[PDB]
Amino acid sequence: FRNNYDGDTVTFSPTGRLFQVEYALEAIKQGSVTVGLRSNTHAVLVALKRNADELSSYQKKIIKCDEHMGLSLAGLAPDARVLSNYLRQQCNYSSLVFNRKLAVERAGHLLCDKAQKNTQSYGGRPYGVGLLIIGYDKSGAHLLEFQPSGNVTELYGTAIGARSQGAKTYLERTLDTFIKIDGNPDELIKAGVEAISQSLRDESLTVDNLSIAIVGKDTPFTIYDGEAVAKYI
Amino acid sequence: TQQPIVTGTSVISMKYDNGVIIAADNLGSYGSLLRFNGVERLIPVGDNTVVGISGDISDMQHIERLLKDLVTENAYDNPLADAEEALEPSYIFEYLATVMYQRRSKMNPLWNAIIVAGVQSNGDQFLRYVNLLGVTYSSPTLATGFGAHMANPLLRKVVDRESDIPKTTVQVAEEAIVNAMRVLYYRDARSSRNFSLAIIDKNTGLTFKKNLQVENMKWDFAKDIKGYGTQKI
Repeated sequence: FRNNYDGDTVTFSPTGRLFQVEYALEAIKQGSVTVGLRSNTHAVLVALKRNADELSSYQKKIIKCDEHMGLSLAGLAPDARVLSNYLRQQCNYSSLVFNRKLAVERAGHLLCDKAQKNTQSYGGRPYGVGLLIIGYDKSGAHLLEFQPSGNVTELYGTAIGARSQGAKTYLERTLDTFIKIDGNPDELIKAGVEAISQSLRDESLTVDNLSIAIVGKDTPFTIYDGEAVAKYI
Repeated sequence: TQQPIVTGTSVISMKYDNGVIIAADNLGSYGSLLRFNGVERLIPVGDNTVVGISGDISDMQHIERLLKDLVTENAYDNPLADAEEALEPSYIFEYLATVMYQRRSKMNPLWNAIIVAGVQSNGDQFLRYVNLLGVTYSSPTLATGFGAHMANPLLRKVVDRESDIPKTTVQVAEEAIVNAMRVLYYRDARSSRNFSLAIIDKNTGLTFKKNLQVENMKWDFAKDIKGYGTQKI
């Protein structure tokens, strides 16, 4: 069984499964937790950063792609770099060649197409990281969830990483509330923090521990880390 | 490394209080042979833009094709193709600008001079030029070929600077445009009498008129001229 059909991404199991892709998805579940949630005016990202020792830094999980887009990563960081870098290039191309801010919807479509090549090609390997993408554009705020399988989905909010299910359910209830947090950045953030706290167990989210990012109407994708997230615990 | 063959002459344009107008004749000259008499050289892109092109026709025709494709491909996986993520004049222009400068830098230019006139999503008039060398600029009035020489001086007596745009009416503007067109027929050996005019107003949208003609012509005075100096009769 499995041991015969999991050797590579160019093999389908007898059930119609792609194990290498599936195995890829697992490194995500192993990663720390991050949450995304958008109102109609802003989109926030709150992600729990994970240290290695009490003597180390907390792996940076959010990346700015353009002044209007960014994402939080969950899983294999390198693959995150490779992917955000690609997102950076496509954003650049739209600005340069069309003087148009790239549509998050399109950014999504592009990421899916990139991952998919490493899920039907020999010797290649699926990406091992999930991504939460937020952005404000010509049609308001957005939040996109990307999976190495190549699947990308736009949601009012969501969470990924270990214990993600906590926050994912939390938001699923908190919806009617946060989606109405228009014109009040700090609140959405709060909502985000609360949500993120729903997938905790270790210790309470701290200064070196938390990472939040916000994008919106008159707010360029800005990264808040440590000293500045204090007011959000 | 080319040399234009079938060509089209000036394209004139100016922007007014709530829009822009642009025009060009319907001739495809082959040197001194006025060869083709039904050549539209004003290219409507969507509902908020018209791109007028002068220069080599075969390259124009190529740019027509590039423009349709630009439209086709923007519809793709774009739910907002006929709205918020529709092609704006600036997008079309920056694309074309980009191509012109790339073809010049490869030493295989698209032998044209192009004016992109239109109005943006937020209501701003848009008028800008780019040519075979990738040179681009914008002004309340713009024209290529002879029109730069003859039309600009005329069109500018109406709109000499930015502040005059809000004080200028469609009627005023269109009047100007048709006169300039008449002038050009008198002094440009490569002009034709038949032409196309188009207005892009922030309210009426895009009006495109086909089959206009130069009228009100003053030729009667030619009868009192005989000889070239000393001749009496």
